[PDB]
Amino acid sequence: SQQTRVLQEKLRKLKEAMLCMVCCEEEINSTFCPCGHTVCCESCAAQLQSCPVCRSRVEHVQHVYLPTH
Amino acid sequence: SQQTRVLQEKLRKLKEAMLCMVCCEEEINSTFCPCGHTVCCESCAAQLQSCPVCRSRVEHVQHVYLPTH
Ligand SMILES: Cn1ccc(C(=O)NC[C@@H]2CCCO2)n1
Ligand SMILES: Cn1ccc(C(=O)NC[C@@H]2CCCO2)n1
Ligand SMILES: Cn1ccc(C(=O)NC[C@@H]2CCCO2)n1
Ligand SMILES: [Zn+2]
Ligand SMILES: [Zn+2]
Ligand SMILES: [Zn+2]
Ligand SMILES: [Zn+2]
Repeated sequence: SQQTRVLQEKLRKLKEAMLCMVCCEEEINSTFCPCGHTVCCESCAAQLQSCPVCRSRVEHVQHVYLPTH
Repeated sequence: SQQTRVLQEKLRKLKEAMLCMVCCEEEINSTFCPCGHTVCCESCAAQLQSCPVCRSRVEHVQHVYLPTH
């Protein structure tokens, strides 16, 4: 029904929000520290000097294990 | 249809996986460092000396800003 299409769209949008903002292909699993923005996969987070969201200096990257993974 | 019910169940399970594993009421927004398990809201994470998934000592809690929030 039309309700099935509405739920499919909500599911798709939630799943897309869990994907890396740089490559759009891999799951987010890395946090820029200390700012806390958690928006990249490990490969994309590895060479960034500053956060792509807030421009804060990246002191290090923390790997995250999420129950949605 | 029956697919509306199946999609409603998938959406609910994905949303539940984003909720704190301890209080079951607030969104996950905190990482236990250094292990990386990201399973709690800030209130439950502040009260735990050991990670509830792997039992490693919590050296500190990193707040995470996620696009799914
Ligand atoms: C971050 N974001 C939003 C939407 C998408 C997306 O549709 N990406 C396409 C690829 C194809 C294989 C994995 O997703 N990514
Ligand atoms: C008979 N039954 C048991 C569970 C459901 C169900 O989840 N229905 C889908 C709902 C209706 C509102 C849109 O999603 N139906
Ligand atoms: C972690 N988790 C799994 C399922 C649930 C759950 O159903 N929680 C109930 C509360 C009521 C207000 C917010 O969710 N939580
Ligand atoms: Zn990436
Ligand atoms: Zn940032
Ligand atoms: Zn909690
Ligand atoms: Zn742990």
